[PDB]
Amino acid sequence: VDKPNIGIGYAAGTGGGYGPEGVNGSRVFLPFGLDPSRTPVMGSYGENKLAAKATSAWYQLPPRTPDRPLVTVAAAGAIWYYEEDGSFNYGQSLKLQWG
Amino acid sequence: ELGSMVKATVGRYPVYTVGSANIAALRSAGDSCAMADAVLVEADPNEGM
Amino acid sequence: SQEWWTENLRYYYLILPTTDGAISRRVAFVFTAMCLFPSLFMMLRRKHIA
Amino acid sequence: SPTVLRSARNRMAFLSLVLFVLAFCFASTNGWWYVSNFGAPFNNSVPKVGGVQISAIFFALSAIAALWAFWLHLTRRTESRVVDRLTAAPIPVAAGFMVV
Amino acid sequence: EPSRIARLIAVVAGIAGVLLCGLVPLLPVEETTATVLWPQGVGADGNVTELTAPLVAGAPRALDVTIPCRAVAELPADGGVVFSTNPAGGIEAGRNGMFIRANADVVYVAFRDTVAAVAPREAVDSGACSEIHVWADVSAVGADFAGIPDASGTLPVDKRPQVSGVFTDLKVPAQPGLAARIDIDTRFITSPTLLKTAVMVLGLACVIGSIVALALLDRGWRRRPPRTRGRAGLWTWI
Amino acid sequence: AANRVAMLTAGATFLAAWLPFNNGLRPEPLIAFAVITVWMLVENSIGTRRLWPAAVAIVIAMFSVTLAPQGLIALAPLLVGARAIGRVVTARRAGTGILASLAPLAASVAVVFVIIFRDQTLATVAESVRIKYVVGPTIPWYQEFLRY
Amino acid sequence: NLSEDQWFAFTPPRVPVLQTAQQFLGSQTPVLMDIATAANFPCQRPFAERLGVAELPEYRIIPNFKQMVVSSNQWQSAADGGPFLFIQALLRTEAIPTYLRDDWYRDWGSIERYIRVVPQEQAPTAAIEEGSTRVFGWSRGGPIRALP
Ligand SMILES: [Ca+2]
Repeated sequence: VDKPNIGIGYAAGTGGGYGPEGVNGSRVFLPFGLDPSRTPVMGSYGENKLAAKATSAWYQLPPRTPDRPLVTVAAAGAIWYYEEDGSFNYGQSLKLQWG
Repeated sequence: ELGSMVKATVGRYPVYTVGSANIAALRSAGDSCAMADAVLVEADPNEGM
Repeated sequence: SQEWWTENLRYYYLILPTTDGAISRRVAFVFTAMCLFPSLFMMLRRKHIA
Repeated sequence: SPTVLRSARNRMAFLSLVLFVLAFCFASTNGWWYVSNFGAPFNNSVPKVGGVQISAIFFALSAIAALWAFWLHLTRRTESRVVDRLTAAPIPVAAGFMVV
Repeated sequence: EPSRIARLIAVVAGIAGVLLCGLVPLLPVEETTATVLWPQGVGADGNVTELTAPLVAGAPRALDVTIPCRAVAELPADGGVVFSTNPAGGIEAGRNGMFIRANADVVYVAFRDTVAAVAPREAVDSGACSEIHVWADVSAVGADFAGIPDASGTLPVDKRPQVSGVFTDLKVPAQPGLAARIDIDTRFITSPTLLKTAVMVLGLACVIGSIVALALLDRGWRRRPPRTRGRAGLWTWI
Repeated sequence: AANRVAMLTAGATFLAAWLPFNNGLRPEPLIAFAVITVWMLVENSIGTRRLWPAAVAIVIAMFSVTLAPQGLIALAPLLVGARAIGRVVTARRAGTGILASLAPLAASVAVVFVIIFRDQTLATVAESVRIKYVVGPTIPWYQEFLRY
Repeated sequence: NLSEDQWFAFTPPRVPVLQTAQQFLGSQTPVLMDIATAANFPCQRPFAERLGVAELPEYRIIPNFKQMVVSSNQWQSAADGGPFLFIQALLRTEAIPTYLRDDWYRDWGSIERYIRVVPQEQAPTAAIEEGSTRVFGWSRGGPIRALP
């Protein structure tokens, strides 16, 4: 009670290290139980002097149904997103473009 | 301190509130779980890729 | 900055056993409160102490 | 004073309060700030007379004083003489203790 | 007359109610024991099988081990672990386990962090230590080897292991000297005996008897009020 | 009680003091009831001079002390109203005696020994309290202002 | 940006299947519900301790991040006697992506699957072989190992 309660934690393995070879190389630990034999990865840490940019390859969405109302990705970094009411978080640019 | 709960329950319905769980438990006579019905989980998160 | 509604800090720092609030740094306040409060409650009851 | 607080119960309660205040006072280290802390007796730990602290002694005395006040409360006694010796100027002694 | 019998009862059931209630926390109970043994398991083909027993109290109250060595410590020319009490792959496995290692030259019986006995492996396989006793009860913590001139130890009582299973790396089927015995600390699982229950109900009926006798004793000193309360009123119902 | 504005404010203050604190499975919803039901029984014993209300009040206070460490608040209405109970007791020293009117008041305090040690022994409660002291977060008495 | 810490990664997009958290972990799977998330899940069964031994949970239910790291990892630590004593030495964690039904901005908590370090093929549960004694009310043979 005479000092602040400083702590930190991670969920299960989100924030881990290395793992086996993936699909496009990427010996990185995929959390949540994502199979690395079916999951490519991309990352901008290490190329800190290049202003990295990238665009995906038109992943095909299934027919609409009210039972799967989400499209989800994994982030692992600092990303710019809007909060519930206006407020921001610095991060970096990541968006999803329909079509 | 009563409106800050009655409004939070009437608004935001269903979505999930500590009052909506109790209302559902009253209506269902006590065989409807409170938060295991709102939370949606995803087993095998590589079959949705 | 220490806005006015954070005045309990001055007494929170006093009950911690550190160099800030030590054996000697408590007398100035406790011998004022302990001599002020019962004297107030006694001046309220009695109106002629002669 | 024994001429302004005429009931022994009130003076015993005030003596208990003084002892409790001393017990609260003696429940911390004896550290000074930068170089006045060079050589102080208990500059790093709560004072102990061996196993038991000094705040515990004053608390065990305040509890006994409060029990004496409660016993003078129940039986409605006000003319006690030992409390006339004990509760004569208890603030000067409580301040001289800390000063010394 | 109820003016004297009640005065007698309010004492003979008050003092007895204090006595029969103050001697409650001392009367006997019946607590249950719980002992995990080992082998207990033919396993895959004929060997012994590890066990999982996650005690909640942490340490048990008795940890007899006494494994054999001359025909048992046959790890493949370099041993990792013999009879750990925690899985070697845990986050803090050896920090609070037992971990009789083999180390390919010294067979040391570890503990929380401390080593409790050391023997040269080339001399411990050849049939010098017929026992590897690892007794770890509440009064003593020792790891005697029974046959080496100086292979023995003793630790402070606060170096008791944490038992969350029995995990070995041996392949011996079953030995006439291989064993293990863990006494779980089931001290909170008592159940009241017949004497304790009888005394409880007796000392709980004496209290009620004394209070009823006091109520009947108050019949002569009850100040009867003049019944001047009134009714509720509107603005209190609202 | 017949003041139409001194009852509405009592209800409003009771609501404003009960809603933020006592809704869950804490023992306070019961300690706050035991305190007032010991107060009313002590007041019923002081006036209308009787001792069995002041004997059931001790049983209720003993049931309230073994709810939580903060449960000994239920003893305050028994300690502040002890001189008046002594006054209604010493009015019977001629009639029945100070023993026949304090033995029932002393056998009621001895129900904690049945409430606590009904399943476990003394050596078990001692070890439980020792563990809870050596392990968990407990702050001393001289840091009471930490609550406020 | 070119700063040292301003980076990110990503992963192919996935549209989940979203099975609710009641058909997934029913009323028979032993789960470890933390101190905060035990009143919101009243139909799940917490893992049962019996005769000193405990049965190993299969999932864990966690409060939000700030509540977790200050109330669940500190209260139930292995250095204080919590359920982590035998869970950190026998089980590995894995995360599960969970979402509220319509509050996509809410950090309701998380769920963790437990994978045994030693598979249950070998190392099955142990037979307890219980008995009974008649100890008195003052024995206290030896203290308990509660000091980390
Ligand atoms: Ca960058």
